[PDB]
Amino acid sequence: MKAIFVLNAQHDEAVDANSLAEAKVLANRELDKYGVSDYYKNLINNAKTVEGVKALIDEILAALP
Repeated sequence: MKAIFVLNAQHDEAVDANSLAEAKVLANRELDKYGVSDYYKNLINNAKTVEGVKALIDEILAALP
């Protein structure tokens, strides 16, 4: 049944498990720091990927010149 090389990026002991939390926690505090609405922080909680978390703030911060 062997087919995938031992070293691979498919999965490992460390996974996105401990990443969305820090990503959401680091992005969420900035909202609280700025004092924006709580609707945006709730939306981050529903983020399905870090790129979605960082890219969502970029759109929100961009709308603030």
